[PDB]
Amino acid sequence: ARIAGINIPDHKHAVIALTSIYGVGKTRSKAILAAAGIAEDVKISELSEGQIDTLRDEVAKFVVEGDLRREISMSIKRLMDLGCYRGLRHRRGLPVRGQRTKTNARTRKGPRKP
Amino acid sequence: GQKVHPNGIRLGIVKPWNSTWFANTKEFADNLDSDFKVRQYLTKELAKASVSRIVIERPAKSIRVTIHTARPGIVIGKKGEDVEKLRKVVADIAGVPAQINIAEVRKPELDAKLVADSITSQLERRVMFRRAMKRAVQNAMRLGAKGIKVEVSGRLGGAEIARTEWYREGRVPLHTLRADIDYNTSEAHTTYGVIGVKVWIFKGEI
Amino acid sequence: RSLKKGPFIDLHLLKKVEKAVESGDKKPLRTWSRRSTIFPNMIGLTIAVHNGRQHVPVFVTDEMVGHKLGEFAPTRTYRGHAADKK
Amino acid sequence: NQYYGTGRRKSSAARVFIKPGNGKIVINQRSLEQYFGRETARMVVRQPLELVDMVEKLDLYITVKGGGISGQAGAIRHGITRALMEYDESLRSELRKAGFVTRDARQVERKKVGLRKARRRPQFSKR
Amino acid sequence: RIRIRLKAFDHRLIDQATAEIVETAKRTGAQVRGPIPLPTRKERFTVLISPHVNKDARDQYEIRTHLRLVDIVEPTEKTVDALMRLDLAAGVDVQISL
Amino acid sequence: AKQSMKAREVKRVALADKYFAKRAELKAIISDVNASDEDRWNAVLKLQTLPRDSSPSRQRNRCRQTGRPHGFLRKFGLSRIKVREAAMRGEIPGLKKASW
Amino acid sequence: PRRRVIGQRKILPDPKFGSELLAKFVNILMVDGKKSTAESIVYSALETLAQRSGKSELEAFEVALENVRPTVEVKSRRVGGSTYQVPVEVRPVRRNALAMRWIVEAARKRGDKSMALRLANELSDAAENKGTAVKKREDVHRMAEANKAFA
RNA sequence: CCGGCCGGGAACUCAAAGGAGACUGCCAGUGAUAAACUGGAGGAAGGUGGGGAUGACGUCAAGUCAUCAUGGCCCUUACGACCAGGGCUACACACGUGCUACAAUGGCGCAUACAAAGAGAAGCGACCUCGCGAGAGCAAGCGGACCUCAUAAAGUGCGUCGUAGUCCGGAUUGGAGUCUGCAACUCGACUCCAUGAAGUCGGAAUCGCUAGUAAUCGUGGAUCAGAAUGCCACGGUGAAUAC
RNA sequence: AAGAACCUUACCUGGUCUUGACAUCCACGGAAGUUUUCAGAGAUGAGAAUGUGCCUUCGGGAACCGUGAGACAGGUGCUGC
Repeated sequence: ARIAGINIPDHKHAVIALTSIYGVGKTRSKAILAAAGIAEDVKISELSEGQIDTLRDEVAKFVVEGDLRREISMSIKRLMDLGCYRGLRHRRGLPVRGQRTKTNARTRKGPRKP
Repeated sequence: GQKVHPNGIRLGIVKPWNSTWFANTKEFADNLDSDFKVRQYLTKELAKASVSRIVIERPAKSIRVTIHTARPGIVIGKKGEDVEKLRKVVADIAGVPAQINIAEVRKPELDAKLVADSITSQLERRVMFRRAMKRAVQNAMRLGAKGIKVEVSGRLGGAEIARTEWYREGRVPLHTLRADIDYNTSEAHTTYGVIGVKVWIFKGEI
Repeated sequence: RSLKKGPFIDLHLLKKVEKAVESGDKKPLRTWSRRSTIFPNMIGLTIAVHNGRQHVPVFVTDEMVGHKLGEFAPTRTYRGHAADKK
Repeated sequence: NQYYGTGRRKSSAARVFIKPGNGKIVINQRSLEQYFGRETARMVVRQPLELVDMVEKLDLYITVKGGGISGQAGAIRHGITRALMEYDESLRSELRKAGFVTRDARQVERKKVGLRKARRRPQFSKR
Repeated sequence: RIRIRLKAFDHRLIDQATAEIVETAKRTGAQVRGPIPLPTRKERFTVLISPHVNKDARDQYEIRTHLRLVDIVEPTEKTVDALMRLDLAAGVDVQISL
Repeated sequence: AKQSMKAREVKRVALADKYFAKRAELKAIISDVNASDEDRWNAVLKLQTLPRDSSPSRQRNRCRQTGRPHGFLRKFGLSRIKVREAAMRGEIPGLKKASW
Repeated sequence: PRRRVIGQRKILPDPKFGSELLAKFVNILMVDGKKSTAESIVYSALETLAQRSGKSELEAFEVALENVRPTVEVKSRRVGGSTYQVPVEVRPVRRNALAMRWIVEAARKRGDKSMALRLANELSDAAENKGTAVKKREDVHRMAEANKAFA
C-alpha cells in the first residue's frame, strides 16, 4: 500500500493497482491474485490490511522496480561494453530488433531532426 | 495486338483441345513435358513435310498421336518406313508405347498453319508479301471461305522501321463465339529479322 | 532464440580452434564463418571474422560466449553521413 | 394433410412444414424464441401471418442450413411464402400486394481483380 | 459390392462414356443403382497476363472436373468381367473399388 | 537463358535426391529428441560434412522451360507465361477462361 | 445522374409499429452493420424518453422533430465567379431526413459518458426544444435572413 | 447408446447434367396514325432480368533484347564458368501505398450460437497425452459430399471497466522459449513474461463508391523448407444519397 | 518479384578453370557405379576400398565416365525508336 517507489493507488482494482509497480503487469498481477486468493474486482482501499501485509512479501517473491531498473540498465551497459552490433544500435538510439530505419521506426529513432 | 486470341475463348466451345487426356496431379507435369517434347521433335523433323496440327491423346498410359498434315506421303515416307522410327523415338519420351494415326487435310489451303508456313516459305525466298497476302486471300475466296483476315508485321522487304499491315475479306465475327473460325500466329525469319504472320480464317457460321 | 538442441559451429572452425588452442596463441585466424557460435575455449583469440570486404580481428572475451561470430563483424558501413548543419 | 414449402435466401436453403391444429412453431428441434425469435427482426417471419390469423390455427416445423442469421431468417420468410401454395391465389392476392413472394436473390458479387471488394480502388494518386 | 467413381474434364465428353458403361452394365446383368451426378470441382486460377509489370491486369481460368458414381450391387462374374478391360473411354479416368 | 544456372539447378536436383531422402533421417529423426545425446554431435558433424547443396530447401524450383524462378506454378512446372501460351494453344485440357 | 429521376429505396418499417420514419432514423445511425445494437439503443432511448415526457414514444419524438424541423437552407448556385450562397425552401421529404441527420450530428457531438447517455440527453433537450438541433436550425436561419435578401 | 446413430425412404433439400422461363410477349395511355417510350398487370424476375468474360479503327515512334525468340553490334584465357562470405533488408531526409489506433453505438471477463468457398499423399495430418503458450509425443482417417486443415468472427446475453492518454491503443525495448530450415547475427515467423511510444478523429489539399454497393467482420488459398498488413478468392452483418 | 535467411543473384569481395557448367564432332582410355578417409572456408585437390552391367560383329560394340584437338559453346553484355 506504500511499497516500492510510492505505490499509492486508489479506486483501482487489485490487478490494475499492482500494475503501477515497474516490472509487473496484468497477467503477473493476476497470478498474484490467484496465489493470495484475492478477487480481481476488489478495491485497494477496501481490501484488508493484513491481506496487504501478505501482499508485500508475496510480490517480494518477484523482483520489481529499482532492482529490475538497474538490472536492465546493467544489461544494456553490458551490450554497449561488448561492442556488439545490438549495443551499437543502442548507442545510436536506432532500433535493434531489425525494424527498418529507412522510413519508419521513428519512435525509437526520436523526433525528426529537420 | 493485345486483342484476345480467338482459339482460347472457344476451347470450351467449338475448339476441342489438341491434346485430350486426363492425368493425376502427380504425373500431369511430366506428361506435359513429354507432350512439349514430342511436339517439338515432330515439329522439327516434319517441318518440311507441312504438318498442319498434331492431336495428342494418351489412353491407358500409352500415347496415340493423330497427325493432320497437308502431304501425308512425304510424312509417311516410302511404305511407312519412317512411321515405325517415329514411334520408337517418340515412345522413349512418351512413357511407352507410341501409337500414331495419319490423317490428310482435304483442303490444305484453308488451314491456317499450312497457309502461314507457306507464306514463310515464300518470305525466305525474298518473295513480296504484298503478293503473298493477295495470293492467300485468292485461294481462300476460290474455296468459298466465309471470311478471312490476313495480317503481318515486321521489317517488310528491308524497311528499317517495323510496320503492320493486313487485308480482311468477308464476314469476320470474332466476338461471336458461335463462329467457326480457325486462327494461327507463325513467325517468319528473314535476313532483316523476324516477321510475324497472323492468319484468321472464318470457315462457317457454326 | 534459435537451435533448441545443439549450439551450432561449422566443423572446420571447431577443429581450427581446437588445434589453435593446443598449439598456443600465435596469430589471428582467417575464418569466413559468421555462422558459428562462440564457445568457452575460444576466449583470448583474435580470430578475424569476414565482414564481406575483408576480415576484421575481434579479440574474444568470456563475456561473449552465447552470441555468434557475425554480429561482432558489422558488415554495412554508414560512417555517419553528411551532417550538413546550417 | 401436411403442407410444405422450401425457399432459399442468400446461399442458405430453408425447408418449411406447416399443419392445421396445433399453433406452436419449432425450428431445428429448437424453440421459436431461443433460436431467432428472441433476437431482433423476430416478428418478420410472422409478418405475412399478421395480415391473417395465426395463433392456434397452424403450426410449423422448419429446418434450415447455410448462411448467417438474417439469411436463414429470410429463408424462413421465403419458405413460408412458398409454403402458402395450397391456399395459392387466395393468399397470393394480398400477400403479393405486400410483396414477400419476390425471390429477392441479390447474391453477393465476386471480388474484381485489382479492386478490394469488387469496387474500391487502391487509392489512386494524381502523380 | 462394387463402387466405381469415374472422372473426366468435359461433361459432354463424359456423358456418352457414362451411357456406354451403364449400357455395358445393363447387358451384363445390370443390378445398377443409377449413376450419381456428384458435385463438380472447379479449380480457380488467376495468372498475370503481361510478361512484365501491369500488376492490375490478370487473367482468370478454371478447370472443371466432372465425376460420376456408378454403384453396382451384384458381385456377378459377368459384371466383374464387363468392368474389366471394356472401360475404354480415352481421357476418362475410372476408379473401381469394392 | 543462363544454361549454366539450369544445369546447376538440375545438378542440385539429381545430387539432392541422391543424398537426402535416403540418409536424411540423420537430421530428420536423430537430431530430434531421442536417447542419443553423445551420438547427435557426431551426427550434426556429419551433417556439415555433407556439401552445402543437396537440401531441397535450396531448390528455387525453376521453370522447366525458361528456367525463370518467378511466376512458377508447381501444379504444372511451367512458368505462368508458358503455361498461358500453351493454354491459348489448347495444350492443357479444360483450361478455358473463367467467367462466373 | 444526368437523366434518371429514380426514387428512394424501400426500407423496412419498425417491428413494433409502422413508423418507417424512425426506421430511417435507425438507418442513419447504424455503423459497421450493427443493426440490432443500433435498434436496441433506439428502443432503450425511446423508453428512457417516454417515461420522462409522459407521452408515448412516437408522439414524444413527433413533438421534438417538429420543433427541430428545418425551415430553409443556403446552398451554392448561380455563381458570379465570386461565389455566394443561395437560400431556398427545403423539400418536405428532405425536411425530416435532414432533421434526423442534424439529430445524429448533435448526438455525435459533445461527450458525457455512454453513447446512450448522449442520445438520451439530445432527445431530452429536444423535448423542451432548446437543444443542439434547434441550435443548428436557428443558426441556419442566421446563415439566411441576412442572406434572405438574395433571391 | 436422443447423434440420421442405425434399420428404413428417395419424401424433401442438396447435388449436378439436360430443358422451360422475360420476348416490350399481353393491357392502357402517350408518341408524327412511325419507331419508341411511360404506367399497369400477371409474373420468381420487366425493360441490357443481376453479374462476368469478350478491347473496333487506331494512337501513345507507350513498356519489355532481363520470360522467350530475334537482325546486327560487343567479349570469348573473359563482357564466360564454379565456390565461400557479403549484399540486394544499408539511413540527416522526401514521396506513394496498406494495417492497428485515438475508444464506453466501446474495451475487457465468462457463457452462447450462426457460414461460404478452398486445400491435402516427400502431404493434410483427428482423438488422446504433455505444455499458460506457441508447440512436442503418439497417431486413426483422408486422394477425399466420408477424414484433416477446420472452433468462423462481428454477433447474442449478462458481468465489469465510470471518460482518463484511461482495464483505449499497441509501438518500442529487455528477458524466457517454440518450430522451420545445413543455416533465424546480419535478415524468419510465432509464443510467453516484462514495457505501454506517439496519438484526444487529423489542415491546405485529396480519393473511392448508387445495393447485397459503401461500411464492418472473419475464412481460405496460390507463392512456399520457413516466413503476408501484399495478391487472389469466399462468405457473415449490412447503410446513406441522388434536388 | 504467386513470397532476396542461404538457394535465387543478374551484384560485391576473395579463392578458383580456360573446348570450358551445359550441346554437337573426333581420337585415346576406362563400365558406369559404389562406400570410405584426408588437406582445404568451400568448390576443388590428394587418396582408399569397391564394381566391371547391358547383344553380338562376342577383334566389335552400345550406354555411362575421364584426358586431348580445334570447329564451336556461352553472355541477365549493348541496341524495344
